Amino acid sequence: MDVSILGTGLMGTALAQALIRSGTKVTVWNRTADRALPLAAAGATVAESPQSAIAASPLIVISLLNYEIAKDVVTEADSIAGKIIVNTATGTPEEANQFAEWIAGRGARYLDGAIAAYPEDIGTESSGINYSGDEDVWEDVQSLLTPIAAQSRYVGARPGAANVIDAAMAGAFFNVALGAFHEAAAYVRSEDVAIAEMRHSLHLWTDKLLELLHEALKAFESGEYETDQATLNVYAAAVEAWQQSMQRAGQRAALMTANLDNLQRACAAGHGDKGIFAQIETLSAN
Amino acid sequence: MDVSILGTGLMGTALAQALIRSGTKVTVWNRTADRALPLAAAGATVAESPQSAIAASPLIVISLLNYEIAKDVVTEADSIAGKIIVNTATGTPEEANQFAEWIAGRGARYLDGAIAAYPEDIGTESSGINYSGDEDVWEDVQSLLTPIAAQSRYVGARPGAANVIDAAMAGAFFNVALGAFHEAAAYVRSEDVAIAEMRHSLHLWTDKLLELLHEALKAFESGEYETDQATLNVYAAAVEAWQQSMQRAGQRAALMTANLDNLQRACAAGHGDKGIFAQIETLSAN
Ligand SMILES: Nc1ncnc2c1ncn2[C@@H]1O[C@H](COP(=O)(O)OP(=O)(O)O)[C@@H](O)[C@H]1OP(=O)(O)O
Ligand SMILES: Nc1ncnc2c1ncn2[C@@H]1O[C@H](COP(=O)(O)OP(=O)(O)O)[C@@H](O)[C@H]1OP(=O)(O)O
Repeated sequence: MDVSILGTGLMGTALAQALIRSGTKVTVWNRTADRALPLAAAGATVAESPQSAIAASPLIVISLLNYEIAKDVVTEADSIAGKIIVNTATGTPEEANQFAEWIAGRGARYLDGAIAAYPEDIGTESSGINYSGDEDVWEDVQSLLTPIAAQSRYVGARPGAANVIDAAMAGAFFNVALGAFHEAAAYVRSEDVAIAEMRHSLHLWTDKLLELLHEALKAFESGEYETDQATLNVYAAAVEAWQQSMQRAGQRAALMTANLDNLQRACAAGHGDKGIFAQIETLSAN
Repeated sequence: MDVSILGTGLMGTALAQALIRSGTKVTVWNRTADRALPLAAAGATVAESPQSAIAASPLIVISLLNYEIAKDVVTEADSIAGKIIVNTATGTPEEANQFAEWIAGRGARYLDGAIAAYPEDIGTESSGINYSGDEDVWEDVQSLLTPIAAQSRYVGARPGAANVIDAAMAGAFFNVALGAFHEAAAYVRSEDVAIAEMRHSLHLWTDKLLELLHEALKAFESGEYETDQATLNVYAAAVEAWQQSMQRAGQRAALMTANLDNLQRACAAGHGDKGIFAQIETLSAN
């Protein structure tokens, strides 16, 4: 099954190159189009227009900045009836649900994607894509698309599920954890200790974190938050002492302050004697 | 060189077992002492008293709850002159600096340690210990102690350096990042998406985080925060949109809120067009 890609940015380009290597015939389009020139040389067909790119293939993969631009570009096709549209842009769950419904009312099939991978990672081990929406669609494009990522997974029937997980993992987890590390290193530097002496431990701490994340998920699935060892109360106390150390050292320590606040509410609602994972129970706004 | 361990808790016990396996003669003491019974069977000598345990060995490794208890126990020796004292308790840098000075005034040598490893990890790959204080001491105990952790490192002349790095990595980074993951999963669940569909990506995200941490450290060492790709401004905007999504979904999102605040201050102080690592520059209380 041939495919066309709308968007030859870094990601779009990477998608196109992986698909060529798969042995798939690829047509590309891009709003500028100088950008798509090199892809021509690798085996791709450059199209004059979205309409023309859409018409060329049964499967259209979108890699454009956002959902609004995606909508505007695919509006320029007169017909998409019978086509499979796969939109790999990041965005809100609502964006996905609405895009899905618009696609469906034009007589096209839809699947929504979210890419956890730098462009340069796209053909390799260090690359995953989550997909959500109609499972029948996923079944029809799995073999064609699974090549372009090591770990490709259908994560739910809701069009917006991939976008929810991507926000959660890239935003709520990853970006915040990256910030936490800035607070950490700024703290070390404030105590006149060499930031370099953090370096050799990094992999030990990210390994430990991975094992803990697995364990937190098991506990969130279970409702089993029971002791083991350090309780919420112990953690709350330890975090307060860390916060005070960081402040005495001249750091605002805002993430550490927010963490303490999460821990206290968990304790203050009677979970003080359960394990740290029980902190999940008071993250809601109530 | 024989060693005595004060404290046969889980950690103390683990230290003792590794040292026996090293081929070192070990004497142990513990305040209760039923606890130390099994260690007898593995090859260790149980001592009646701290004084007696101290007298038995040139090198004393402390694994007691905190610095206060450590001080009180070693006060019970009449003499420690000429002994090497290695205190592996976690605590503040000030605790370390003061303990160091007290040890020195009793005519003993000192090194301070911080253990990044669960007890069960102590003899294995997944285990590191940082040491700080007098480098001459480290040189004299390196071969004897390096066995009991895969990655053992001297991290500075300040007695308190190991305690600073441990607070930074265990507290400011790790505990907060673990909290961030609770916010993430609570968010996914709030959007009626299966928390299970986070699981398969975990290792990809902790791998990506590790590479990013390395890169942040390189940038903190350099002062080179320059573009590349996504700027502080883009991040601030993306984080606001994540925060709004999480709140609309009924989550407090306190860590995400604190992260945004860090990002805005960086932008609001004219770093908006540099890369994310420039956020380090406004973490101070000012
Ligand atoms: N307003 C718009 N209309 C149509 N396509 C747009 C667009 N804004 C961005 N794109 C496309 O969306 C894709 C995303 O590009 P980007 O600037 O976000 O980064 P990158 O090139 O790294 O992917 C590109 O294919 C881009 O095409 P251009 O080369 O014409 O910029
Ligand atoms: N007040 C105190 N005086 C002396 N030793 C103490 C102490 N509190 C704790 N310890 C020791 O400090 C060590 C830390 O024990 P812990 O209760 O913190 O956890 P774990 O047993 O997992 O290491 C133990 O060797 C403990 O000895 P006990 O078996 O007598 O509890």
